Amino acid sequence: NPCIEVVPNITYQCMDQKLSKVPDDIPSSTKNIDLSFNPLKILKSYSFSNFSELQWLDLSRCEIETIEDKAWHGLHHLSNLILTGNPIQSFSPGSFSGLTSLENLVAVETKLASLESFPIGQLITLKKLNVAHNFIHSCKLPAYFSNLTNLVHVDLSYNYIQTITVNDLQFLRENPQVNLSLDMSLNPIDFIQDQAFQGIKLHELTLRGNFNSSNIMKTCLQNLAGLHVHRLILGEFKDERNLEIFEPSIMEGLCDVTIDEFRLTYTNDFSDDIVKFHCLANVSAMSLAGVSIKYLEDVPKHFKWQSLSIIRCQLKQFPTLDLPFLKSLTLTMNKGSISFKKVALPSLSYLDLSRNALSFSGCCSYSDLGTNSLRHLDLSFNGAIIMSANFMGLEELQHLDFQHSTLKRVTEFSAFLSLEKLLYLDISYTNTKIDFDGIFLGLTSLNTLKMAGNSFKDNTLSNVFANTTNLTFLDLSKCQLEQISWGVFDTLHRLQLLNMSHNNLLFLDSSHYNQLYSLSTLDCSFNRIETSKGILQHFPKSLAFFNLTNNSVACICEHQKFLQWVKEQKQFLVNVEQMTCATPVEMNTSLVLDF
Amino acid sequence: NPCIEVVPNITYQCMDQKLSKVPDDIPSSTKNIDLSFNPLKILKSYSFSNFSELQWLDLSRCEIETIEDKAWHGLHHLSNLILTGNPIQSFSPGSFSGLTSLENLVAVETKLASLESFPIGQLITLKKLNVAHNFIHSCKLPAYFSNLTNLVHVDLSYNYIQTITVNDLQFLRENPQVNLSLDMSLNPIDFIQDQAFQGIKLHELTLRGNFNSSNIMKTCLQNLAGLHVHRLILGEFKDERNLEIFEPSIMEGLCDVTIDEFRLTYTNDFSDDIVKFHCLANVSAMSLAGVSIKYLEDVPKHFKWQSLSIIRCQLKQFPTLDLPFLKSLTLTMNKGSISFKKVALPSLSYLDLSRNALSFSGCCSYSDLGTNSLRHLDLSFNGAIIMSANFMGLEELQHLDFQHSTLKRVTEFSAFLSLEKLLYLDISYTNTKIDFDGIFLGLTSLNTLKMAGNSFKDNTLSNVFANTTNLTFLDLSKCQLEQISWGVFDTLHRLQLLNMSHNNLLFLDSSHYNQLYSLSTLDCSFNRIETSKGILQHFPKSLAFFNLTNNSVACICEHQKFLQWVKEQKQFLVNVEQMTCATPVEMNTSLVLDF
Amino acid sequence: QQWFCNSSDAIISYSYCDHLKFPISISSEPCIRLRGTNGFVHVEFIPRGNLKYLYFNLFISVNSIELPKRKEVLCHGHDDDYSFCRALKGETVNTSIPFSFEGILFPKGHYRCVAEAIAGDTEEKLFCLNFTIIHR
Amino acid sequence: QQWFCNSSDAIISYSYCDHLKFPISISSEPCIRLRGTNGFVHVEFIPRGNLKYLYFNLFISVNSIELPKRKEVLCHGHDDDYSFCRALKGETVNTSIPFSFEGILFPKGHYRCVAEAIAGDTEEKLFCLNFTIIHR
Ligand SMILES: *[C@@H]1O[C@H](CO)[C@@H](O[C@@H]2O[C@H](CO)[C@@H](O)[C@H](O)[C@H]2NC(C)=O)[C@H](O)[C@H]1NC(C)=O
Ligand SMILES: *[C@@H]1O[C@H](CO)[C@@H](O[C@@H]2O[C@H](CO)[C@@H](O)[C@H](O)[C@H]2NC(C)=O)[C@H](O)[C@H]1NC(C)=O
Ligand SMILES: *[C@@H]1O[C@H](CO)[C@@H](O[C@@H]2O[C@H](CO)[C@@H](O)[C@H](O)[C@H]2NC(C)=O)[C@H](O)[C@H]1NC(C)=O
Ligand SMILES: *[C@@H]1O[C@H](CO)[C@@H](O[C@@H]2O[C@H](CO)[C@@H](O)[C@H](O)[C@H]2NC(C)=O)[C@H](O)[C@H]1NC(C)=O
Ligand SMILES: *[C@@H]1O[C@H](CO)[C@@H](O)[C@H](O)[C@H]1NC(C)=O
Ligand SMILES: *[C@@H]1O[C@H](CO)[C@@H](O)[C@H](O)[C@H]1NC(C)=O
Ligand SMILES: *[C@@H]1O[C@H](CO)[C@@H](O)[C@H](O)[C@H]1NC(C)=O
Ligand SMILES: *[C@@H]1O[C@H](CO)[C@@H](O)[C@H](O)[C@H]1NC(C)=O
Ligand SMILES: *[C@@H]1O[C@H](CO)[C@@H](O)[C@H](O)[C@H]1NC(C)=O
Ligand SMILES: *[C@@H]1O[C@H](CO)[C@@H](O)[C@H](O)[C@H]1NC(C)=O
Ligand SMILES: *[C@@H]1O[C@H](CO)[C@@H](O)[C@H](O)[C@H]1NC(C)=O
Ligand SMILES: *[C@@H]1O[C@H](CO)[C@@H](O)[C@H](O)[C@H]1NC(C)=O
Ligand SMILES: *[C@@H]1O[C@H](CO)[C@@H](O)[C@H](O)[C@H]1NC(C)=O
Ligand SMILES: *[C@@H]1O[C@H](CO)[C@@H](O)[C@H](O)[C@H]1NC(C)=O
Ligand SMILES: *[C@@H]1O[C@H](CO)[C@@H](O)[C@H](O)[C@H]1NC(C)=O
Ligand SMILES: *[C@@H]1O[C@H](CO)[C@@H](O)[C@H](O)[C@H]1NC(C)=O
Ligand SMILES: *[C@@H]1O[C@H](CO)[C@@H](O)[C@H](O)[C@H]1NC(C)=O
Ligand SMILES: *[C@@H]1O[C@H](CO)[C@@H](O)[C@H](O)[C@H]1NC(C)=O
Ligand SMILES: *[C@@H]1O[C@H](CO)[C@@H](O)[C@H](O)[C@H]1NC(C)=O
Ligand SMILES: *[C@@H]1O[C@H](CO)[C@@H](O)[C@H](O)[C@H]1NC(C)=O
Repeated sequence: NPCIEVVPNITYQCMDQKLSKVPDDIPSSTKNIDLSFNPLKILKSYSFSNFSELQWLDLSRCEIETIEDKAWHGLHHLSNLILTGNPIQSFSPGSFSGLTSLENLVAVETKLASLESFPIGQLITLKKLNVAHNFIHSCKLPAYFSNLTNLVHVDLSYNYIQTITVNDLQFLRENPQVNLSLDMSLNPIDFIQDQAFQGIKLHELTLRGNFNSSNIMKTCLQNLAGLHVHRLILGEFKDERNLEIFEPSIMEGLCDVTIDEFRLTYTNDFSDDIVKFHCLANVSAMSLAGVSIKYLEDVPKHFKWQSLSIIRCQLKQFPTLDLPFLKSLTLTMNKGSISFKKVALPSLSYLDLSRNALSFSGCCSYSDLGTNSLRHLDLSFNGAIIMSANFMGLEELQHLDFQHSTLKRVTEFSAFLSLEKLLYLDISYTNTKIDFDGIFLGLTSLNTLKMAGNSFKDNTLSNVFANTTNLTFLDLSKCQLEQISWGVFDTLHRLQLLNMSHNNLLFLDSSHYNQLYSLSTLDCSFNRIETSKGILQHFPKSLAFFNLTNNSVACICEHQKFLQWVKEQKQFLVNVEQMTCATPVEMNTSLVLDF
Repeated sequence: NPCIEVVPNITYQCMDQKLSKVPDDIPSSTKNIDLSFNPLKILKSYSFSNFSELQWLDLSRCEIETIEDKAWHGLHHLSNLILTGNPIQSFSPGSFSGLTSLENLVAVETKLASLESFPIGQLITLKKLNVAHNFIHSCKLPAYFSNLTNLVHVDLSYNYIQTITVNDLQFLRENPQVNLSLDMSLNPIDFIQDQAFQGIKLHELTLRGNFNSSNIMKTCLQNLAGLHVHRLILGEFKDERNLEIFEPSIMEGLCDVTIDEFRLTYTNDFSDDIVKFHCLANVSAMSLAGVSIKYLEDVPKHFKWQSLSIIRCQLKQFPTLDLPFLKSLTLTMNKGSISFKKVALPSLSYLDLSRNALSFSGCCSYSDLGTNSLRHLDLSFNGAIIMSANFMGLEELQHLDFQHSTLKRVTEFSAFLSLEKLLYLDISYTNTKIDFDGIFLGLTSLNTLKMAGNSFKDNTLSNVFANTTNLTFLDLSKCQLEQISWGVFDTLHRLQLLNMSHNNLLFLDSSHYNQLYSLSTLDCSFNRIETSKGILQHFPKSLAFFNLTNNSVACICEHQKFLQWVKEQKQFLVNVEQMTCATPVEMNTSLVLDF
Repeated sequence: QQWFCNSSDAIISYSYCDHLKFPISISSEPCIRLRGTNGFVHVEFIPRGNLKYLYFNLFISVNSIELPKRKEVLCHGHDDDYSFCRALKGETVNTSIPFSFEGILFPKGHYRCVAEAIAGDTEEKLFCLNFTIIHR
Repeated sequence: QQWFCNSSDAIISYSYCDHLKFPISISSEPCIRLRGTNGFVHVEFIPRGNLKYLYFNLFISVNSIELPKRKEVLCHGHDDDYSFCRALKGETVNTSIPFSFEGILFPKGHYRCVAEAIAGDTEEKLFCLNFTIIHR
């Protein structure tokens, strides 16, 4: 093997060795080869006959200039064939013969010249086809597409497509049943013949980076009349030529299209009135991503937006919204630091304001977001939440998440008191000195706590888990505990994962954990335990995992019973192998006294 | 002594015992008595003759109804006499005879009836006079005030003063040299005769809680023409009747007064246009305290405010200011959570934005506050500062203070780099994981560091004090250290206070501290030190204080040399008395081996 | 025993403390509902102190679970919002203060508050009260 | 040795890494001034990866004082702002990106940055560069 092997007997990465043919010493029954950047210069017949198990073949950057007739002869299960970079200018007929299950042909930058001089009419399983960067001059879909039943995507980006005509898209007019998804980014389009799109039904249509004259864009977009697209994606790119003036007059012509999901990506110049255009009112799911918006002041009330996403977009103020049909608002990763403000969304059912510096001073009131149907709140990674109410109107919330947001006044009263049906709480890494035994009161249906960077008073785990019976997952890592009080865990009958690593415990006890009937994992690594007092026959007979690593479990005959139990019931412990002792002599595993 | 004694031989607190006369067993040479709530009913002659050292006498709530002639006979050094509550209705002549140094007479709620029936003409040292709550009906200052040269304050609040006339304030017209400070709060004033204030010069004039008709207030304030006051304090009270409509038309009449410090306290209804009144332009020091302001949008540019304070006032947005003469801005304890915004104050020299939730996202730029003359910045107790510049324009700052503000991105680069002349830095309790050895670079003139709740990487004190030679005060308490690296403190030749308590050290070394020539205190309490390795003759010969308390210094012959040094050079240690040992046997102080 | 009122959902009762018995009269209008109230509180007493730096220490217990200790500043000296922050020891105070609270949910049970007033300048206790709320 | 430019106050030089030598051409216009610059950066190479999840690891040293490690995300897959976040392994990338920075003060001395590009999906290193800024 002049080439590397990743996995024994499979996955033979043979990239970048001076090769001129497939190595013959490659074992059969492989599933993945990679012959990339090898200086092959011609494929030869039957070369892959032996590899009748290959389902992923890559030939990138090889200098392949021609192809013999029975080149891919013995290939029967090849799903993916990549041919990027090879200057195969002419695909003479008969190519791609032996392949009977090819689902993904990639032919990027192979000096192709037209979609008709492409003998793929027989590949009746081709899901995707990628011919980007390939000198093509016309969008004309050839007729043989009628054979390719399971074709759902075509990529023509970065070609020389110049104009669109009515005889193109004819295959789409005769067949109203194809689910095709086009893509024509970075093509210098300037002329769309009238009535071109008519009775057409695409599932996606990207047009990023095409036009550079507000006039030409206006006219071309106007000629899109009759189109019926399920997702229209517009915008520009940062490293390209682009419009220097953008006005809602451009969006004229879109007023008779039948958009279902209008996506608008980065735009160089952006005026806030664009989204206030009278012929977006029937769009079902608005979305912005990277636009330099400043104020989303007021949109009309006859808009039928059922969704709205604002990701990576600048903002100088929390938007003002009163849409009566909108649900599932999302404002993530905002570039600025904003403060929350009241909204009125009677049909909201999903909120997500993560990763912003949303400093949300007032808190948990129905008066804040007017919705009696919230089900997913997410305020993680924000600036500083200040609790001043018990979520008095939001009694349907099922998913709550603070993860790196400074959470204040949570201990001063029994917050979370009205959330009678909540399943996933998360307050990790919110610096929260638990010094009140009623903080988790009312959460009768919780299933998952997650607190990591939260201290306690006395560095002692108080009794804060009463009336929390259904808890199944619990996490207490990284708290700086130094002991566990007596009486905790006396009712957590269904807990199954107890996490306590990275603490500062000193010993361990078994009087606890005696009621944890269904427990299955008791990770206690890194927490400096020396022994295990109490009767050791009271652990549950369901434990499967015991992390006792990086401790200083001492083996100077200290609790000989424990030093025997640790090497006896070790089919459960984790990495019993490297169990060092910490009292001279160290480097040991067993103690002399047996039984 | 039927009464308590506070200090041996002085300060005999004798409050609330059933007494009917001064106790005779009270030792002389006392300085402070307190006969309060004792049921005395008459003062008798020569009763205080023996106490010829008393300089603070209180008689409150006693039932004193009359006073004998030579009552305060032997009193020669009594500075303060309090008589609150006693129903002495008639002050017959001759009272207050023996007192020759009375500087503060308090006569609150003594059923007084007029300032003329008050035989105090001879008290030629009376600094203050308080006659609040005393049935008085007229502001008329009697003529005998000409004798009382050193009279600087009179308090007439909560009386029955009804009208003011021109024959009143006559003593102030004949004497332009008195520095008098009046006070007439809570007096139902309704009529000020015309030309009343004319050629008058007060030093202060409180009028809180007087008027309840916008009309009557307007007219009365209008009759204030000619006044020249150094501090005019207006407003209302929360638990009182008050104006229900407040408009800038009320401030008419104030347009010909000569205010020098306009203070405006709480006001029930408040419209933001009040401060935008054309005849505040010459006020030299504006001030608000408790007004429910919302927006301070734009004030004219011909205003001559040289100061501005906004304390405890609500706000919904950081104000917008461009005053070219304002210096010393102060916005403290604001009721809301606001975000900083750029301002332009070419003459600012003192800023104080503490105790707010000022979340100041951008940071340290001249572009933020346009002033090349800042000298005192204070952003303590705020929400979340985000450092993104090196204070590139603020090279004059001499006083910087973050104290409970989450301070971000301070370690990612050498912040504080342009502050070449700074004397007092404070970054305590800002959670700041020091993991970069150039964080304190550039501070060549610092004198005071204060870091308490700030961790380190490796829990090891790295070398972060190079090029910080002039540091004189250093604080490292409450950091969770576990060792000190080698080489620190090698150039802190002028440090005089080293604080390290409450750490998690284990031992102590003397190879450090050998260059701390001028050190004087080395507090190391609570930090769990067991010994002192290294030669113990290398401590500096200037130390005066050594806190070695609450440690677990072990005395099981562990380092007998140290166990001897600790009880030998103990004229420096602190509380050598209760130095317990922590290795059986405990409860000890000395080890058997000497020398 | 000192005073009590019955509201729709609350029973409020106060008594004097044990180590301080300094007279003070205090009441409210109307009787507080823990379901949110708006009204006045009437105070009548004679300051055993100067009232210029007045604050409180509240030791609260919700169903025998001690909360942490609260400290509320009422007066601080610099232009307070209240007229009685000007009183003196021996000068009768008689006033009425407005208040309003709505939007918090309180559990059912039995609360207790030890409320002690401190004159912040010289740190002596003006009075101590023993409260009792029963929420039903 | 690979490339360098001299500005008014900076000298910028790059070379290849030691454990990865995958070709890449990169330059800027104009030569960066550490006193604040505004311009373009020109890139020309052939992806040894898919570029769809591309990020960087920067190991920076200011006068032999190691800063912590920085991680900058350039592409993330979901509608990136850049046209080359769409390239494939073997497809020549040739582009020009604009940038601007002003308002930071940098010390005088000698900086070093090891800049390694990672394809975030399969975690292999596309290339590694060895930078050198000298600020005078
Ligand atoms: C038409 O083809 C597209 C292309 O795959 C189908 O889209 C996928 O649908 C599934 C289920 O909704 C999604 O999880 C994928 O993300 C979709 N892919 C993309 C990128 O669009 C689409 O479902 C097909 N149309 C129909 C009616 O089946
Ligand atoms: C007039 O009397 C007042 C009353 O004391 C003097 O005011 C004091 O001045 C000092 C020094 O400026 C301040 O520290 C005090 O706070 C002032 N007291 C108050 C509350 O005003 C005033 O100085 C006197 N006038 C003159 C010209 O000496
Ligand atoms: C070092 O800082 C600590 C802060 O913990 C100072 O500790 C205070 O010490 C006094 C006794 O002098 C105690 O009464 C206080 O309670 C301590 N503070 C706290 C918050 O408990 C200590 O004084 C400082 N050392 C020096 C020399 O000033
Ligand atoms: C340790 O002892 C020192 C010296 O007696 C204490 O230092 C004094 O602390 C008070 C309160 O912090 C300061 O006001 C004094 O100025 C300090 N004196 C000097 C000159 O150091 C220190 O507080 C004690 N520390 C502890 C934690 O008990
Ligand atoms: C793979 O092939 C080698 C050589 O033919 C053989 O030794 C090995 O057992 C096969 N399987 C694995 C898992 O390596
Ligand atoms: C297939 O395997 C046989 C035996 O290992 C070998 O002789 C033959 O050359 C292989 N096929 C090709 C095309 O090399
Ligand atoms: C589909 O392939 C068959 C080959 O079996 C061919 O005869 C037919 O013409 C193809 N369909 C079209 C539309 O060309
Ligand atoms: C759009 O950009 C191309 C590429 O530079 C340019 O040739 C063309 O003239 C531009 N459009 C117009 C209307 O000038
Ligand atoms: C689509 O929106 C237009 C206004 O932009 C409106 O006139 C038309 O009725 C809408 N189509 C519907 C509601 O089917
Ligand atoms: C909550 O727990 C307490 C015990 O501290 C118990 O008395 C009370 O009944 C519980 N409330 C429930 C289960 O609703
Ligand atoms: C105060 O007086 C008492 C009794 O006259 C006397 O014993 C004592 O020495 C005096 N001084 C002090 C400081 O107590
Ligand atoms: C003053 O002291 C003397 C001696 O202690 C005592 O006889 C006399 O009664 C005292 N004066 C008064 C007014 O009681
Ligand atoms: C001041 O007191 C003296 C007493 O020596 C008195 O004669 C004089 O009349 C007093 N002044 C005034 C203005 O009454
Ligand atoms: C101001 O308040 C007093 C006290 O109640 C009242 O008698 C008076 O009528 C009020 N003023 C006016 C103009 O009514
Ligand atoms: C005081 O202010 C008024 C306007 O309010 C102005 O006309 C007058 O000149 C000012 N007095 C001065 C500048 O002395
Ligand atoms: C800062 O300290 C370094 C040592 O780390 C030293 O080389 C440099 O000259 C110092 N800079 C000064 C003193 O300005
Ligand atoms: C308050 O009253 C209760 C009895 O109702 C008593 O047990 C408690 O000790 C009192 N609190 C204080 C501080 O005396
Ligand atoms: C206290 O003041 C109120 C008026 O607010 C009055 O009704 C009451 O009588 C006063 N208290 C007494 C004891 O007079
Ligand atoms: C970068 O180059 C320097 C020599 O200029 C070398 O010492 C260093 O090891 C190089 N970095 C890596 C990661 O190879
Ligand atoms: C890369 O593109 C630029 C245009 O931006 C062009 O000038 C340059 O020649 C291209 N590179 C090559 C190697 O042709």
